[PDB]
Amino acid sequence: TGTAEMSSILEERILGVDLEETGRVLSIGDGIARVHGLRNVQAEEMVEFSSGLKGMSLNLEPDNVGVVVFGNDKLIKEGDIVKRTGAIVDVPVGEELLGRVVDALGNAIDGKGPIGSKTRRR
Amino acid sequence: DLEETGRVLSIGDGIARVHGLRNVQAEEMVEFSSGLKGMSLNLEPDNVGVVVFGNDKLIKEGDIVKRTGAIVDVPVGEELLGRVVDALGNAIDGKGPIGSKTRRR
Amino acid sequence: EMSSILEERILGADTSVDLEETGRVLSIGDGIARVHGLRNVQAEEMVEFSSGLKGMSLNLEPDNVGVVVFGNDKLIKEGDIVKRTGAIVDVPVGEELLGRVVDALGNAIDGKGPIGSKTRRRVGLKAPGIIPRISVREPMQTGIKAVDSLVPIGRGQRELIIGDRQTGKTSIAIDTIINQKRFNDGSDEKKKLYCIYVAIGQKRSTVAQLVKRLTDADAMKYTIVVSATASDAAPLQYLAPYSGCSMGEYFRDNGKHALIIYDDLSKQAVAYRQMSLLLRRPPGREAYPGDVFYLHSRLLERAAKMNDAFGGGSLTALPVIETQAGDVSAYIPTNVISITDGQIFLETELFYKGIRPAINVGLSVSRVGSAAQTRAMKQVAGTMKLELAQYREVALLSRGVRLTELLKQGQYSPMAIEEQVAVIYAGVRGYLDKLEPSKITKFENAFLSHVVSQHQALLGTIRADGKISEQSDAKLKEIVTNFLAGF
Amino acid sequence: TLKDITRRLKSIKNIQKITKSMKMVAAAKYASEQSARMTAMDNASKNASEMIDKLTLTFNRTRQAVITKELIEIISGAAAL
Amino acid sequence: GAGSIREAGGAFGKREQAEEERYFRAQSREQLAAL
Amino acid sequence: ATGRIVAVIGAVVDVQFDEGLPPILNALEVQGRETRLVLEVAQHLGESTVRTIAMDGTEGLVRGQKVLDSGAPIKIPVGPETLGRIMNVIGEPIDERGPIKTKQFAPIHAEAPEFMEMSVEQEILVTGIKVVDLLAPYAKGGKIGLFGGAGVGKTVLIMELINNVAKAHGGYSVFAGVGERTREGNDLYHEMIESGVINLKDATSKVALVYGQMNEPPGARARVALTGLTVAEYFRDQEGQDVLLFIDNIFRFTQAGSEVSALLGRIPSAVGYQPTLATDMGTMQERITTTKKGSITSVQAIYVPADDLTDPAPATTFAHLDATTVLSRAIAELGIYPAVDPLDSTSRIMDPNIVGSEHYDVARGVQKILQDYKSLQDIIAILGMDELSEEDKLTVSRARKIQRFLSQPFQVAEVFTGHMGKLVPLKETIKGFQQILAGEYDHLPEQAFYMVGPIEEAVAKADKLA
Amino acid sequence: AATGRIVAVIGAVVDVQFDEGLPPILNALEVQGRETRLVLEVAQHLGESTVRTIAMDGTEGLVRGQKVLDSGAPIKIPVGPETLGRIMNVIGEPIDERGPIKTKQFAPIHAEAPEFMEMSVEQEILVTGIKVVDLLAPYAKGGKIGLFGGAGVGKTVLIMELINNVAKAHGGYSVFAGVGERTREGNDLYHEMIESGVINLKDATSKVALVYGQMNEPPGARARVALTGLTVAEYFRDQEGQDVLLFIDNIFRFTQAGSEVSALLGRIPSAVGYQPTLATDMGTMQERITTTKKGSITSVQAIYVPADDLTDPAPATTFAHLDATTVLSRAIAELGIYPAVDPLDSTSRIMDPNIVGSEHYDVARGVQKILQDYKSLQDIIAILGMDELSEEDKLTVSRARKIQRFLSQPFQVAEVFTGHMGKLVPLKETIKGFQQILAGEYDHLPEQAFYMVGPIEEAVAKADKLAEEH
Amino acid sequence: AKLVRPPVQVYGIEGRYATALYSAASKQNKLEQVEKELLRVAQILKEPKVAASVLNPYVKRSIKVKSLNDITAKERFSPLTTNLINLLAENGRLSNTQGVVSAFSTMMSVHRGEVPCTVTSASPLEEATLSELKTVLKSFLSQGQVLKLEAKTDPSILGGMIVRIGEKYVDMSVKTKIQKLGRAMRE
Ligand SMILES: Nc1ncnc2c1ncn2[C@@H]1O[C@H](COP(=O)(O)OP(=O)(O)OP(=O)(O)O)[C@@H](O)[C@H]1O
Ligand SMILES: Nc1ncnc2c1ncn2[C@@H]1O[C@H](COP(=O)(O)OP(=O)(O)O)[C@@H](O)[C@H]1O
Ligand SMILES: Nc1ncnc2c1ncn2[C@@H]1O[C@H](COP(=O)(O)OP(=O)(O)O)[C@@H](O)[C@H]1O
Ligand SMILES: [Mg+2]
Ligand SMILES: [Mg+2]
Ligand SMILES: [Mg+2]
Repeated sequence: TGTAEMSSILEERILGVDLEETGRVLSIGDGIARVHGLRNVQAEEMVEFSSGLKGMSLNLEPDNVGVVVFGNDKLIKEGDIVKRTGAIVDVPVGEELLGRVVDALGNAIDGKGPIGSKTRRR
Repeated sequence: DLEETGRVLSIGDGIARVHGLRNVQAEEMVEFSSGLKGMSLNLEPDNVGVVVFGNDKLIKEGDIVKRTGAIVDVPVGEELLGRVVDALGNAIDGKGPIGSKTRRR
Repeated sequence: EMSSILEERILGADTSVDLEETGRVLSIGDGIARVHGLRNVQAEEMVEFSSGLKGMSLNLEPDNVGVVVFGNDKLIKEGDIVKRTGAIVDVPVGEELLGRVVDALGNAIDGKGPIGSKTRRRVGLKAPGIIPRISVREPMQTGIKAVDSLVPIGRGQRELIIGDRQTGKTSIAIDTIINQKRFNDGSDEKKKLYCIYVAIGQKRSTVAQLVKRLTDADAMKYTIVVSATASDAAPLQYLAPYSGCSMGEYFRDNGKHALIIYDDLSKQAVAYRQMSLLLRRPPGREAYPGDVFYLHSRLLERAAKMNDAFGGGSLTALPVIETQAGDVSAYIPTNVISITDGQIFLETELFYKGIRPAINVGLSVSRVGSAAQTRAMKQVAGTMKLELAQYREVALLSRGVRLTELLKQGQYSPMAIEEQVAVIYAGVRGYLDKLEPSKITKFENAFLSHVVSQHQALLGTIRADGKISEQSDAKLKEIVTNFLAGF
Repeated sequence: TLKDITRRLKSIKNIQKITKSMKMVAAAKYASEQSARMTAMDNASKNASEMIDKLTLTFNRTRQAVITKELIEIISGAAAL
Repeated sequence: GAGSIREAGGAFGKREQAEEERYFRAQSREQLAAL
Repeated sequence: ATGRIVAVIGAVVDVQFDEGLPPILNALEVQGRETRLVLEVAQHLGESTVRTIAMDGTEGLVRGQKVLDSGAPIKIPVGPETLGRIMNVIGEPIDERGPIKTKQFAPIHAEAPEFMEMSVEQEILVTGIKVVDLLAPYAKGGKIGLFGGAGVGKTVLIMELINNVAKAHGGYSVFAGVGERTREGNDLYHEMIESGVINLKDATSKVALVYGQMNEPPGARARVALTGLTVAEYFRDQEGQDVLLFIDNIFRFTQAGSEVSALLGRIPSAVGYQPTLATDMGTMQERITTTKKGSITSVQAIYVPADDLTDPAPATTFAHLDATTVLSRAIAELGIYPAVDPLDSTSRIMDPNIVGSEHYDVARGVQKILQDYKSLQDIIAILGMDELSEEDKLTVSRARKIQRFLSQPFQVAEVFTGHMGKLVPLKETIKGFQQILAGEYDHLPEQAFYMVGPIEEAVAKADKLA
Repeated sequence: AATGRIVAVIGAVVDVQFDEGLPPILNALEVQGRETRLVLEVAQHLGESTVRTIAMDGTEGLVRGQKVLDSGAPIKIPVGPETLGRIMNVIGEPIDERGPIKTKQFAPIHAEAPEFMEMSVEQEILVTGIKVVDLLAPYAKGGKIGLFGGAGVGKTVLIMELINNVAKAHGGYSVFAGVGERTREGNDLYHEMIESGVINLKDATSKVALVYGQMNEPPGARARVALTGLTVAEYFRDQEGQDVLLFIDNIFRFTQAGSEVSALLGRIPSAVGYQPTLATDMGTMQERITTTKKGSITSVQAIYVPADDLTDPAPATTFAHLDATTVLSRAIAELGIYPAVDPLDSTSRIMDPNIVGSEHYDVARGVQKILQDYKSLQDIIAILGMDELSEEDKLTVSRARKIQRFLSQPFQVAEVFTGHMGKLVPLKETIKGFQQILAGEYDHLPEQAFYMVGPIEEAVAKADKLAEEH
Repeated sequence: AKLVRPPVQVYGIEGRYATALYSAASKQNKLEQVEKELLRVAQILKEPKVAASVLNPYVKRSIKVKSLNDITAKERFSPLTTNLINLLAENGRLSNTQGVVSAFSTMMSVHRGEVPCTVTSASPLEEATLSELKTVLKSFLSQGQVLKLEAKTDPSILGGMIVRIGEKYVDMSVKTKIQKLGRAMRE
C-alpha cells in the first residue's frame, strides 16, 4: 500500500541525493510517470526526464508526483532521474511565427530554421 | 475511556468515522460534542461509521462522541398533539419542550 | 451382489501414497478459494481439495492462488489442504461417450456406469491454423426446408441460431440432430455425423425432456449430451462448451464428422462473468469481463473442416444466443454474430403469425452459401430464394404465399433432402397456385406419403446422382402432375 | 432501445408533417370528398402529434437511463481497481 | 429526417416499399412490351 | 464452538472464532438476545473470521458479543404436523398455537435432485381460466411462473389458482409468502380457516404456510423461500405425496440477495444485482421440481421491476419454468382481466401430441389473429380505421372480440367487481374460441364478449344489450 | 541479457520481476521452459522492479517463478523480399509449414511515425473498376481508404475484389494483414492467391506478403499483428522505395484487443468500455501507414462497425485517419444491391473538380442529389402512394431507382454468390453511363435492366433481352 | 540501487518493510543483531503503555515519532532498527510494527533452514515413535534444514498420520484409505 512505499525507497531510508529539485521514477505506464521526490515542484510545472523527454506536473500528491510525458513511454524506465525546470509551460510568441508550422510547444516542424522570436508567453 | 466515548477520525459525506465506542450497539444513538446526534451504522473492527443527524459543518476531526446507550428512538404520546417537531422529536414551534413520558424506537 | 464389490473394487484401488505438493485455503466464499502455497501450480491447472472437490487455478498472484471450485464451496473450510494434480484441465474423449449423458468434466450422470474412455484431451486446445483447413464443401443436412434451402450449412461451418426466448432455437438444433439418423445407420462412412448437445445453464428437467426426445427417435446412439445445468457451479457451465468441443475435436481429428450445439452461449457468458467478478477482475460492458469475445472466439474457431492430409474430418458448430426483446445489438449477441459464419434469425412476430420455424429469411445468412448444397437443392433453391425475395418486395404474390406456406414445417419432422427437393420443385414449378394457400400443408403431406410409398426409384436416383437430371426432371414432372390431378 | 425510439420518432414526425400539408391542400381544393379528406388529414396529424408526445417522453426516459447505465459501468470499473 | 419513414421499417415503411415496387413493376411491364 | 462479533454492517455480521471455525451455511446463535437471532455462515474471510447473514434485525449487537455454533444449517420442523400451521424462516411457529411437534427436522439447504430422478410426464392441469387453459396451459408436476409489474394481478391470479386447483387438489399444499404484504398473509390464513382447508381443531389441515414478508430484513427474505421448499420437499420425498407449492413473490429472493450482496464485498453485476444471481436462482429453483419419487406442481409469482421484462431477475427466471403467464399493464389498462399477454405467455405442453389438434389449432389461430391485429396497430392509430382493406377490418373486429373473450371474472375478484366468478371448462373454451374464429358471432358487438364465462353467456349478454 | 521471473498470471497479462536490468517498455521477453515460443511484450513498469506484460500467446501452464529472458529490443520480424509468398504470425514465425523465412534484416514492429516534412501532397486517382467507388468516392494512389460496415454487409468480399483488381493490376509487393478475423477466410485467401498466380509456391515470383493473427489468438497477438503487417509494408516502402499496397482486415480488432486487455493493465474504463488510450493507440498505429517522399503505401482497411453504429468510438475515431471512406449500408444490402456502398455516406478527399474534372464531379454530385431527393420523396410515397405524385416527381423517382440499380455491379469474386460474371468498368464508362441516366436518355428502359450489369451497353442489351422474353 | 531479496517473500506493508530491513541488514551482515532488536521493540510496544500511546490517532504524528526515537535510543538500538522505527513512525505504519517483526522473523527462520512440519494423528502419539518420525522426516529435506515439528491431534482421521513437510504432503491416515475404497466400490 502506497506509491512511495516501494522496497528500494524504504531500504534506502533504513540504510540512511537531492529530493528537492530532483526526482526518481517510481512507475511509468501509458504516459504517466509517478515520480518520487521533487518536493519543490509546482503544479503544472514543466519537468525534465533523463532521456530528454519533458513532462508536466499535474498531480502533486503527498508522496509522489503524477507527471504526464510529452513523448513515448519507452525512453523512461523506473529509477530514471527527473529534474525541475522551475517554470510553468510557455511558448514563443511574436510576428516571427507568421508563416511557420510549429508544434504544441512552438518548435518549428517545417525545417525552415528556428523561430527567431524574442518574446515568450505562458 | 474508549468504551463509552470515541473521537472523530474523519467527517464528510454525512458519515463520521469514530475511533473507540467499543461498547456501542448497532443502530444506537450517539451524541457529538457539538450537540448533534448520530446513529451507529457500521460497527467495524477499528472504527464506527456514524450517520450524522444534522450538518457535517458542526463536527470536526477529534471531537468527542459519547454514546447514549439507547437505540434510536423518539418521544411519543398525547403530548405531541398540536406540536411541530423535527425528525428527532425536538419541538421547532417555539412552544417549549415536549412533556413526553414514553420513547419508542 | 457381494461379488461386484470385492472382486477388484477393493483389491484394485491404487493404494499407493504419493508425496503431494499442496496449498492451504486462506479464504473461501462464493466458489472462489484463495490458496496459500501451491508454489509450482500452473495457470489453468486442475487442483483438488481435501473433500474430493476439484478446482482450476485461474489467478496466479504473488501471495495467493485464486481457485474456482468445480462444485459446492460448502465443503471447503479455511485451512483445508489443496493438492496439485499436475495436469491442465482435460476430459475423456472417444467413441465410448456416444449415447451417454455426461457433466462438464466427463463423469456420467445417466446412471449407466463409467465411460470406458482410454483417451483424454485438454479442453483449452488451440484451434487448427490456416494450413490444416480446406474449404467447406460437404453439406450439413438439417432436415429443415427453410434452412436446407435458404440458409444452407456445410460441414466445418459455424452457424448461429439467435432469437428471443421460446422462438424455436432448441427445436432447430434437435431437428438437426434427429435428421442425421438416415446417414448414421447407412453404409457411407463419410456421410455419418456424430452429434453433441451441450446444455448450459438449463433446467435439469428440460435436459431430461431433450434426452427423452433423442431416445424416442433413436438419436442417442450417436449423440453425446454434455450437461452443465442451472444448479451446477459457474466454473462447470463455463467449462462445458470446451469439454463438448474437445469431445467433438476427437472426431474432427480422426477423419470423422461431428456436430456440436452450444445451448446456449449467453448463459456461458453469464457464468464466466460471475467467475470473473468473484475473482475480482474488473468489469466491462454490462459487467462482463473484458475478454468475453475471446471466450467465445477461441471456442468457435475450433469448428473447422480439415484437408486430406489431416484426415478430412470436420466439426460443425451451432451456437445458440438468446436476445432480449429482439435486441440483436447487445454485447454478447454482437460478439457472437461477428464471430460465426452466418446467423439464423428467429422472430416472435413470425412465430405467432404462423411461420414456424420462425426463420427470418431476410436476415438469415449463410456466408458459405451454395458452396455446400447438393446440385438439385441448388437448382430449386436459387429460384425459390429469388421468388421469395420478390414476394417480400411486393407484400407474384400468390406464388410467394405458396412458397412461404411450403417453408412451414412441423416439429421433430426432419425431411430427407430428396423429399425437400420434390416439394420445393412442386411449389416452384406452379403446381400449387391452383391450390388455395390453406390446404398446401395437407397437399404436401399426402404428396410425400404417395411419393415415398410408390416412387422410391426417383428419390433413390436423386439421392445417388445429387442432381435432378432432365430424365428425372420429366419423371417427377408427370408424377406431380398426375398427383395434382388426383388431389 | 434508444436508436429504435429515435427511428420511430423521426418516422412519425415525418408522417405528421405530411398529413398536415395534405390537410392544407385539401382545404384549398375544397374552396364533399375534399371536406372528408381535410378532416381526415387533420385527425391523422392530431393522432401523430399525440404519438410524438408519448414517444418524446419515452425517448427522454430512455436517454436518461442510458446515461445512468454508462456512468454506473465506468464507476464499477474504477471501483474494482 | 428525410426517408426516415422507410428507414424505421414500420407498417408505413413496408407500405411505402410495396407501393414503389407495384407501381414500377406495372411501369416495367408497360415499358418492356413497347421495348 | 463459540466466537465473538467483530463487525456489524446491516444484515451482515463478522464473527471471529478462536477454536472451531464453523462450515459455510451453518447456523449460529447470538448470545444475550431477547429473541433467537440466527446467523448463517456465508463466507470464510481468513484469520479465523467468518462473514454471516443475520436472519433477524441486528440492532443492539455489540462488538465482542458471544455467538454459538449450532453444528448444522438452519433446521426446520418437517412433517404432517406443519400442516395448518404458520412458521417463519427459521421454523419457529408464528400462529400462537404452540410448538410444532414434528418427529424430524430438515436443513433448509439441500442438494438439488439428480438427473436420473427427473420425471418426463406432461399431463395437463385444467385451471378454469380461459386464456391460461387455451394459450398457455399448465401441466401437473410442472413449474408455472406468473410474471407482472406492480398492481397487474399476480396475487389475484395466484389466489384464483389456489381457489380453483388447491381445494380440488387431492394432496398437500404449501404456500410460501416471500417478501409480500403481511395483511395478505393474514387474509390468506383466515380465508383458509373459514374455507376449511386449515382446521384449528384436528389434524385434517391440507396447507402449510411459511411467511417471511416485506417487513423482514434481507436475510429472512432470502431464506424463507428455502424454508417453504424444505417443507414441500419433505412432503414430496418422505411421503411420496403430490404437493402444490405457491410462492409469492419469488423475485424478492433475488432482491434480498442483492441487498445483502451489497455488503458481502462483491463487485456488482448489471443493474447493481449480485454477480451470483443466476447460480443462486438455479440452486433454489432446481429443488422445486417433480422427481420420480413424488410430484410438485409449483406456481410462482415473479415481480417485474419497473415493468421491464429484460431486467436480470425475471429474465433469469424465464428459463426455469414450464409455463409462463406474463401479465401486461397495457392490457390491464384496457380493462381486460386477467391481464395475461396472449402473445407473451407460453407453455411446453402446447403441442398437438399433448393437447390434441383441436386445442392446438384453436390456440394457434387465436395467436395468429392477435399478431395480425398488433401489426395493423400503427395504421389504425394514425390513418384511422377506414384506410384498411375489408379483410383487415374483419381481422380487427374478430381480434377485438377475441381480446374481450379472453377476459374472465374471477371468484376472488367478486368482492370489488360484483360479477360472479366463472370457471370455464376446457371444452367450452376451445368451442367458444373456435366459434369466434369461424365467424359465427361476427354480428354480435364486441362488448358482449367482455367479462363472461362460456360463449353462451356472450350471446345472452348480446341479447340483453340489444 | 536480463533475466526475470513470472510473479503473477491473470489471463493474458503476466507480471515479471527482474533483479538486474529492468527492460524498457515495448520490449519482447522470451518465457523460458516452454515447448512453443511465448513472447511477452512489456507494457508498464509497476515499480518494485516488476513489469507488467501482455502475452502474445496463451498463458496456460505458466508458473510463478518461471524464468523470462529479455530480448533487448521490441518484437523483431523478418523483413525483405523473402517474406513474399509466406505467411507469418505476430512474432514473425512462418505458419505455412514451409520452413524458416531467411531474410537479411529484421525490423522492430514498434517504430516512430514519419515526420511532417516527410509528407507528400500528391493526389492521383486510383481507378478500381467499381462503378460506385470510382464515381462517388474515388480512391487515391498512396492514400488511406478504409471500408466501414457491420457484420455481413460485404467488407471481406469487397476487399477481395479490390485485391483481385488492383493487386494484380499492380506490380509493387502488396501486403495483406489478417487482424482478428476468421481462419477459414485466411485459408480461402491463401488458396485463391496460390491459384491465381499471385503467390508462387515454387519459382518464387510471389508479390504478396501475408501476416495473420486470427480470432483464436489472445488479445496481445491481435493487437500487435497489425503492426507486424505494417512493418513489412514499411520496409517495402522505405528501404526499397517501392509503391506498396497494404490490406488490413479487420482493423477494428486492433482496438478491440486493446480494450480486452485494458482493465487488467489497471486502467479505469472509458466510454462504451473502450480503453482510455483508444485514440492515441489508433493514432500511433495509423500514422505509420502513410505515403512519404521515400515511397508510397496505398492502404485499404476493413473497419468493422459494431451493431451498425458508426458513432461507436472505434469507427468514429478511425474516420479521421482516412482519405476515402467507403461505408457499406445494411439497408442497401437488403435491397439486393451489391456492393452495399452507401452513396450518401461515402466520401473522398479527391472528389474535387480541380482534381478529377468538372464532368466527373458534376455527375457524382447530380447522382447524390437525385438520391437525396429520392430519400425525401419516399415519405410522400409512404403517405400518399406513388400515383398521387407530380409527373416530374415520378421522373425523379424513376431515374433515382435506375441510378440505384446501376450503382450495383457484379464482382469476379462473387460469381459463387451471384451467378453473374464479374465486370470491371473503366472510369469514363462509369461517368458516361451515369451522365446519360441523369440526362434522361433511358426513361424508356425498365429499371431492372440496370441491375447487376457493367457499362451502359450491357444495360441496353439486358433491356432488349428482357423485352424479348417478357 | 539493487535490492537483496530474502529467501521467502512476504507481502503487504509488513512484507515490504520486512524485505527492506532484510536487504539493508544483509548489506551490513547484521541479521541476528537487528532480529533480536526487533524482538525487543515488539515486546516494548506491545506492553499497554506504548501500545495505547502509539495506536492513538488523534495525538500528533510528530509527538509519537519523537517518543519512539526517545525509547529506541534509550534501549541501545542499532542505527538500522532506529531509523526503521523512525520510518514506521513517519509513514504512520506503527500499527504494522508487530507484522513487520513477524515477517522479518519468519524470513530469518527460513534463512536458518527451519521448515514447518505438521504431523496430524488420531491420538496423542508415542514419544519414541515420534523421535523415529523426526529421524525419518529429516530425510525429505535438503542440507541445512531443520524440522520445526508441531503435531496437533485430530481424532477424526481414525488412525495413521497426516504429515506436511513445508508444502510436501503425505496422507497416510486410514480415513483416506476407507474413503478411497468407498469411492472405488461406488464407482
Ligand atoms: N417448427 C415448430 N413448429 C411448431 N412449434 C414449434 C416449432 N418450433 C418450436 N415450436 C414450439 O415453440 C416453442 C419454442 O420452444 P423451443 O425450445 O423450441 O425454443 P427456445 O428458443 O429454445 O425457447 P427457450 O430457450 O426459452 O426454452 C416450443 O414449445 C416448441 O414446441
Ligand atoms: N382478475 C382481476 N379482475 C379485476 N381486477 C383485477 C384482477 N386482477 C387484478 N385486478 C386489479 O389489480 C389490483 C391489484 O392486483 P394484485 O393482485 O395486487 O397484483 P400484484 O400483486 O402484482 O400487485 C386489484 O385490486 C384489482 O384492482
Ligand atoms: N459483392 C457481393 N455480391 C453478392 N453478395 C455479397 C457481396 N458482398 C457480400 N455479399 C453477401 O454478404 C455476405 C457477407 O460477406 P462478407 O464479405 O464476409 O461481409 P463482412 O465481412 O462485412 O461481414 C456474403 O457471404 C455474401 O452472401
Ligand atoms: Mg431452449
Ligand atoms: Mg402482490
Ligand atoms: Mg469480414
